[PDB]
Order: sequence, then C-alpha cells, then structure tokens
Amino acid sequence: ERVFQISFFNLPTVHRIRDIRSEKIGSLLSISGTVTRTSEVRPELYKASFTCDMCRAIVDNVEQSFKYTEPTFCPNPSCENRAFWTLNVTRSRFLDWQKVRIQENANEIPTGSMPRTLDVILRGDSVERAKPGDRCKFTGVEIVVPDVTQLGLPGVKPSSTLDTRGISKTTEGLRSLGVRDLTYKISFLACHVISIGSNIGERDQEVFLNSLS
Amino acid sequence: ERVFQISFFNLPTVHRIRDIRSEKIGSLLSISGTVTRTSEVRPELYKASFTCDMCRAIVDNVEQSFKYTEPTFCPNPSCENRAFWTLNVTRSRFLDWQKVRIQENANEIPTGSMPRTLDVILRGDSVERAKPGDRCKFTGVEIVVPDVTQLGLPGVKPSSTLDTRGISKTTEGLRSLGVRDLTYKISFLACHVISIGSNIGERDQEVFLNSLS
Amino acid sequence: SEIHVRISDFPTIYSLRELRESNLSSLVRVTGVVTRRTGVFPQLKYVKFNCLKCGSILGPFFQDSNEEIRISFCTNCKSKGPFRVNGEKTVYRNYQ
Ligand SMILES: [Zn+2]
Ligand SMILES: [Zn+2]
Ligand SMILES: [Zn+2]
Repeated sequence: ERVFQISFFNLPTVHRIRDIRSEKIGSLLSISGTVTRTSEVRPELYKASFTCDMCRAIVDNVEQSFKYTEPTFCPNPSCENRAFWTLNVTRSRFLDWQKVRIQENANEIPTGSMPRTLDVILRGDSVERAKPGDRCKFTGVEIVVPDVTQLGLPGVKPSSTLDTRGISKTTEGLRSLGVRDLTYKISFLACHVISIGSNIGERDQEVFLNSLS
Repeated sequence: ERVFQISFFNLPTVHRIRDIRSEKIGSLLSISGTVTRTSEVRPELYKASFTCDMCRAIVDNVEQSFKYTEPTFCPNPSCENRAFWTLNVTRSRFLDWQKVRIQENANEIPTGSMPRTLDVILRGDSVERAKPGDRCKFTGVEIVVPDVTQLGLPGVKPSSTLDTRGISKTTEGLRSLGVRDLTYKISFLACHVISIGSNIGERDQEVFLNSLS
Repeated sequence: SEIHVRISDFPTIYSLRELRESNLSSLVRVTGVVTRRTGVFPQLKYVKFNCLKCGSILGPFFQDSNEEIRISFCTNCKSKGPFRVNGEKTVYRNYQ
C-alpha cells in the first residue's frame, strides 16, 4: 500500500517561533525560521512486523504512534502471553525522516532575548527541502515530545500512577508499582516546506528561463 | 491408512513353553499353552502425534518400536532443540492390545518341575480369541521385554555405557554419564490364535449344523 | 451460568467387551451394573489465581476437564512469577 501525505499551504497567518503556545498542540499551524542544522535522511518505523516469542508466527502492519510500541492483542491462538514479542527490521515498513533545527529570524528576536531554536521533523517528500542558512516557512502540526531534561526544573512536574481501585487483592504474602514522568517539550511536524528568500525581497539557463513567465 | 496384519498358521512343529530359547528371539514360531488369565482389550500407541514444545507445530505418523519413543528429527525449521516434545492422545493412532497369560499344559510338565507361565500379546483381530481355561496354539514372533526383576540375580548383568572416544573435551571447569541396564525376559507376540479343544479329542442349532459338513 | 445437554436414546448399544480404539473420542452407549462409586469430589471449573509478588487475584479461567490448566502472565506485575490457586474464589463442579 502506498503511503499518502497531505500537504497544506497558504495559511492566512504565519506564527513566530516565540508565539508557540501549549493550546496549539495538535493543531495545523504555520511557522517561519532560519534553518541552522539539518540531519541525515533516516528510516522511521511506520508499520512494524513482530513475531510472538513463543508462538513464533509473523504479524505485520502494526501502527506506530511516535515512540516505539508493541502489540498486546496477538490474534494467534497459541499463546496466553501478550507482552513478550520481538521485532524484525527487514519485514518492517519504514518512512523517510529528517530532523532540521530552526532558529528565530533576526528581525523576530525581542529586545534583549537570545534566539531560541526548534526541532521540526520532515517526513516523506518534504525531506531535504530545507538547507542550512535559509529562511523557511513550515506548515504542520504542533506535536509534543518526551523530555527528561525538565527533571531539575522548579515547579511540580506531572506524574502518572496506575489507578488501583477495581483490583481484588489478598495479603497472602511471600507491593511494588510503576509511575512514569509526564515531562514534554514542544516540537513541530511539518507536512509542507517552502523556502522564502534569505534576502529581503539551476545552473543551466534553459532551466532558469522556464521558471520565469 | 489401514493397518494390515499377516497371520501365519499351520507351522510344521509346535514348541513347548519350556523349549523357548534365546536363539529363537525375533523368529516366527508356534507354541501351545493353557490360557489362565486374559486382560481387557486396550489401545496401544501405534502411530503417535507430537508437537514440539517451542515450535508448537503438529507432526504425525511417528512409528513406535515397543517402548515409548519421541522423535529427534523435527523437520520444522523453527527450533534448534530436538529432545523436548509433548504428545497428544487424541490425534494419535492406536491398536488393539491384549496380554493373555498362558501356562504349561499338564502333559508337557516335566517330572518334578512346577508349571511356568508366559505372557503373550495379541493385536488387531486376534484379540479376545483366547479364553481362560482352554488350550490355545499361538503362532507369532518371540520378542524380548525389559525386566527390572533381574537386579538381584546372580551373574553379570549386561550394562550399556555411552562410548566417548570421538568427543573433544576441555577441562575448563565450573563429569557425569548415563548407563542403562540390559535385562530382559522372553515374551511372545502372536499374530494367529487357534483354540485347540480342552478335551483329548453357538446355542442355535442352525449355526451348529452349518459348521458340520 | 451453565447448561448441560443430556443426549437420550442413542441408537447403537455396545457391550463393555466390544469396545475398541475406533470408539475412542466418540459417543458410545453401554449397558452395565454399577459395582462401586467414589465420594463426590470438587473439581476445578472456573479457576482463580493469585500472584505471590503482587497479591492481586487474577480473573477466572474455565478449566477443561481433560487436562490441567496453568497461568504464566500476571497482567498486573507483568511477571511469570509463582501463581497460587486460592480455593475461596475458585468455582467447583461435582466429580464422581
Ligand atoms: Zn502469541
Ligand atoms: Zn521443533
Ligand atoms: Zn502479580
């Protein structure tokens, strides 16, 4: 199956990198910035294939929601264990992935502040349309990415305990539970990339004249 | 597939129960004796079906050579372990099996000796053709059966050590070997059973007159 | 929560002496005189386990009468630890 990508462009407003707020997470939006760093084109696990460890039958086309997931269904009737799996990289399906770092434009910087950066992810055909040192307008979704950096920051960091109210227990004998941190940073996933001129306002001449009207 | 059985009869000589010797093991032979005990007709594992424990694929039609065997081939490419299997009783194929105990005839008994018994196995259509208290002529193969009874008997009992001459070893550190006893008793596996009259020389009369010429 | 269907008037009638391996895993109607019976015993029907690491009681599983059933995953500890059967929450059926 061919993987389809919808690219939106010509949004009415373009937002500054400092205008990014938490209420826009999960929303289509346009930003502009100067590309400072670009990464190698890499494969991303789109549709993985796993084999259950003791069933040893193949399953495929399991969707990946950002961080790496494993299925717990296992429609094979052989097992009674959901958690244990292994992943093969050859039968898995991949997507193109690039991380490009962008910076605040010079005129967009406030009076005394330093420029701040943002890591925006390009996938599919949008990969390698951004080059270091130019001004690019990205249209895409504001996403949120796990961040272990915020551990020492002041303020209460949200945590996530598993609720235990409908579990029957016995004190038979022979009390451990797992809690995960909810700390995140804002990133961007751009479906469309357009390169604005770095100025205020392809070697063959036949190529160049065809672009002009 | 149908299981076919060949029954041989009318052997030129019939052997007494005391004429049984070790030279005749694995040979077609005829004996006569008085049936004293007969057992329930039971199923015998002819062609078993196993599943490899970690492959969990089914295999069938594995021949059984007397005592219970497990395959070491495992043509499934999933495993690298030969020894570990499990057996299912439902998919397995079975056969008629009856153990009937026979005794020396009164005229065959020597001058001061006590009568000695022999356990003869009937399979297939030959089962239930032997009844307690009658004289039967069995034609079949003289077989040999493992016997733990002979442990305290005088004389050297053969043992079976594994030979270790073509095994490379290292004294890396961190010497146990398995030996099994070869002790046996002679039994009989009869393909044909015919009941001689208990005398020296079916209620309906229509059945009886049809037998007479 | 259980209905047992009793098949009546099976046509073929076998004696006990004519049972063979072809009758195995099949329906058979035989005549006979009862000689002895055991006491009624509880047999596991809906088996409930508890994990020794966590103490939680894991949901019931139906027990096949042919073979023993076992458990290998906790769903609360995500462990293969020692699981014990507690007869207080386990449901039973009569056996004779
Ligand atoms: Zn499985
Ligand atoms: Zn195997
Ligand atoms: Zn547990």
